[PDB]
Amino acid sequence: QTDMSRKAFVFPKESDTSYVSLKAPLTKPLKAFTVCLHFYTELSSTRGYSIFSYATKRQDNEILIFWSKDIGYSFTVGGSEILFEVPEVTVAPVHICTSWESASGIVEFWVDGKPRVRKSLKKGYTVGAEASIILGQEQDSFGGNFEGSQSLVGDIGNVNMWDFVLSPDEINTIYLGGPFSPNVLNWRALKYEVQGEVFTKPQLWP
Amino acid sequence: QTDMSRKAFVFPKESDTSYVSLKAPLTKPLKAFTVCLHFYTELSSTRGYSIFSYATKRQDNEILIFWSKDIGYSFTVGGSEILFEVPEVTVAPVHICTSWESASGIVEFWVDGKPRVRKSLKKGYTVGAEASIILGQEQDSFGGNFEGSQSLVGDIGNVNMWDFVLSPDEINTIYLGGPFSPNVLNWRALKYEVQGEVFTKPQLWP
Amino acid sequence: QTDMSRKAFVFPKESDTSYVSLKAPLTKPLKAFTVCLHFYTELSSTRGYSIFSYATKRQDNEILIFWSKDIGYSFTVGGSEILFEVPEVTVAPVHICTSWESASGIVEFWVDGKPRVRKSLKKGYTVGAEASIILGQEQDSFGGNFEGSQSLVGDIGNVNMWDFVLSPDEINTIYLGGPFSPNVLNWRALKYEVQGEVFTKPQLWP
Amino acid sequence: QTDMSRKAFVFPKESDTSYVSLKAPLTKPLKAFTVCLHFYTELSSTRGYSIFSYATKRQDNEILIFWSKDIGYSFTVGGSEILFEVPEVTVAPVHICTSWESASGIVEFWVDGKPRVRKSLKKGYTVGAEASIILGQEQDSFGGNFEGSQSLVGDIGNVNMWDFVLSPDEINTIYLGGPFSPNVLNWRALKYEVQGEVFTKPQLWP
Amino acid sequence: QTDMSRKAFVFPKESDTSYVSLKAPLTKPLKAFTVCLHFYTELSSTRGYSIFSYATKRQDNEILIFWSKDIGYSFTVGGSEILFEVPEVTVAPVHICTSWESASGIVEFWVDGKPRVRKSLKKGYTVGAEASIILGQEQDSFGGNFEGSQSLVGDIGNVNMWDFVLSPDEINTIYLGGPFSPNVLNWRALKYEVQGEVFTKPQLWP
Repeated sequence: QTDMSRKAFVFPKESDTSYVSLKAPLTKPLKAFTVCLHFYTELSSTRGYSIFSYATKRQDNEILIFWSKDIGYSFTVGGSEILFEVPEVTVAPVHICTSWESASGIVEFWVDGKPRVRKSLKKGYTVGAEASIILGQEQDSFGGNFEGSQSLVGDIGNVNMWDFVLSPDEINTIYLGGPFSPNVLNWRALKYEVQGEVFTKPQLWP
Repeated sequence: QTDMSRKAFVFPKESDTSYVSLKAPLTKPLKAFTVCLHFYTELSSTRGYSIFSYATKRQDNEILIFWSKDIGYSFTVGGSEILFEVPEVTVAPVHICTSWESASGIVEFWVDGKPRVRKSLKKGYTVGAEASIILGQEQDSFGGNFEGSQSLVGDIGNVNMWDFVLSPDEINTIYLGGPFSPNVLNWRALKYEVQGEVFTKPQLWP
Repeated sequence: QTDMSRKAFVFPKESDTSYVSLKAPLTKPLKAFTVCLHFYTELSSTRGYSIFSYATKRQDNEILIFWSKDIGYSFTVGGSEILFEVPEVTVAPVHICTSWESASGIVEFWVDGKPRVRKSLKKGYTVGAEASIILGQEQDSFGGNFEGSQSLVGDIGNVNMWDFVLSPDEINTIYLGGPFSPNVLNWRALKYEVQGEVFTKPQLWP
Repeated sequence: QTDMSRKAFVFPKESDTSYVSLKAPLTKPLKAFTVCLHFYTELSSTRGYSIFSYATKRQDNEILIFWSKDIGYSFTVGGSEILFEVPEVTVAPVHICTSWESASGIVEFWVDGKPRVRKSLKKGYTVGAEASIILGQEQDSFGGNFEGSQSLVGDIGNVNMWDFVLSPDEINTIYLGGPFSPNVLNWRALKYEVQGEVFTKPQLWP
Repeated sequence: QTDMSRKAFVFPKESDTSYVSLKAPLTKPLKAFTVCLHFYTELSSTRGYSIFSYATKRQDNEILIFWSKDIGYSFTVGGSEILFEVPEVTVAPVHICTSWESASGIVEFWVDGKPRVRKSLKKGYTVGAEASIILGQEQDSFGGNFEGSQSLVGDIGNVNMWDFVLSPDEINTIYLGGPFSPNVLNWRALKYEVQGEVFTKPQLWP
């Protein structure tokens, strides 16, 4: 466990081998969860890329935050996809917090602290705990099979995961860089493995 | 009577059966009244929907706040409609307070605290007290007969009704979330009934 | 004399009979004067209308503040007209103070506190005191002969008249709602007569 | 010498005879100098006009600040002209301070306190002291020969001249209306002669 | 060594001979370095020009910050070029800090304090110390061979160089005009040689 406060991973070269593998001390299936992270890249106006790949033995797209060109952020759970349209994109670091609950099928998507409309997805599903979490690549098969046109070039950090739905105030605090205690994946006590061209540098975002 | 402070109803699925029925302890015909409520949805640029349906035995459109695509907010009382044009629409929660008086036929429409021009409507009319108040659907017949293309997808709350015209200062306080005492329908001591896919969640708006 | 502080006249229906007649305790011809008033209407983008009609036995257009569509505010004294172009119009209440002096022919036009370029008009003229001041209509004949397409729909108040040119600081105070003492027509001690569909309500502007 | 603090000259009518003649207590040729003044007019989008005409027996355009339509401010010394492009023009009073030095040929042009790029002009020249300074007209011959299409309609004041290059801080103070001591032409102790339709009024700019 | 605080070099005439030659007390090859400087010119929308030319016996483009029209800032090291696109350009002084590291090949480009995405360039290279640093010209051969269409017209100063990568906080301080200690090239104790039409003046930027 190492403190990545004020640090981020760098993926400077578009490639199909540079990636960082994350290990979650997970033991129970998730009925709900939220994920927050900073990322910064200029590919938005160019081609699609993968923000966060959570994969399991049954599905290569167990959880996938994906940008599709001219469309926006594409959130998918259990192999279904909603879209959250972004008409115009700005060139700057962006913070995003997304949360899903099994009971209602509600999905909350927060971009830059402003909440998007709630929607429905895969009501009654169960997300398995046997996970491979990968960053900088979209994983179409368990622990491998990446795509260069889906690999992400840029800077990312502060990745934190919970297993229950936070309240709006809480999201505001996360945005506010306040104290908080993630209980599934800790940026503050994180465990990781690096592969290929990846590097550790101070974060650009404040 | 339950306190819905900081809470709203959620209609996530476009459907013709999810709706919430509200009971007003009303005993006198309204010579005037104001209604305030928060709502948030992205259908504005897509298709028409119903904000607030007040219906009685004589008219399915006794009071109707309705968005008509490319037009704006459409207010109707006793079966007549004015229009309040909105040239461009923004994607964010919006607050609206509307008031009508029997004596003059004046209608005041407040959107985001900025008052629209006063207009005329149905001077000398009487609104009956035998009411069915429905939310999330447009009711074309007493207690039923909804339309999927008119059902509203999104988040709403803080619905409050008076029976006399408030002053502009008062509207400002309402916007300001100050203390106030509604005497027909209380969000603070509200009575309700829920049907179909509807849920209670914390509000997104501040 | 009644105090109209925080009050305005309402003309909700486009008509040729609703109007309010104002009586000035005037006894000397005006060599100069300023007029200030608030008005609010959405007809700006639709058709022309009359802001303030000052008429006498010799001229139906002794003083006329008139909006001409696609052109802007049209100020006329003694039967001649300048134009003050407004390229684009916003939908909100607008304050306007205009002043004319017989000695120089200078006309000062203030809109929302920002001064327009000074211009020339009818140098050496005399405005008569035998006046009929009318609001909400353009008067083409002494005390009558209105035009529906020139009648004004909306809300107006704070109408005040002096008989000498105020300084820019003074205009700023007027805009600032400071204390002031009009000596020809007092909103604070005003005298009036109402005809047709006209009503008294609290002002919308702050 | 009269104090024109808070006062400006008015040229309301486009004409070829209204002008104001200024007398400088000048006795030495200028190796450098700066000139500052306020002016306000709406002709910018219509036709060209003259801001400041400094003329001598040898050249009708010894110094000329001239607006050329669709181009911008045109500064000329000793019969040569640079251009300072203005893409779009706003309708408001504008302050301008310009300075030239004989040693380097550098010209500094300040508009609304923001400095334009330095440029070169007429290096090694000498400006003569036998001057006729004219305002509101472009003078193509010593003390006469004006052009209606070059005469300026509007309001101007605060005209001050030095004979050495001020520093940027100094310009900032001038903009800031701070205390300062001009040594060639004083608005504070100015000497003038008026001809035709010209008048003295309080300034509109703050 | 002379203090150029609050001073800049001026290149007013487009020419192929006016230039300023800078001598670095350098004795070791650079494994990394950052360079910061202010510059101001209006050629951005007209033609390409050279910001900073660092040249050695082996390469005329050892380091080159170059603006290419319709493209933006073009950074090149060891004869390779990345591009940092600028969609639209504003007319004002601009501050730029750029840094490169031999270990990773990372390049950081800061414009107006806002960081551009990190990229890759020439990993494992070595920059030689036998340098000719030239300003206002692009040098295609050791100590000569300039191009008029590449010469830069305008005002520049505050040029400072380090030999290791500063942190983001540090860049912020540089932008903030805070105290700092450059160890390769000091604006505060700078050594220089001037040739042709170049002059020393107070800086325009704050």
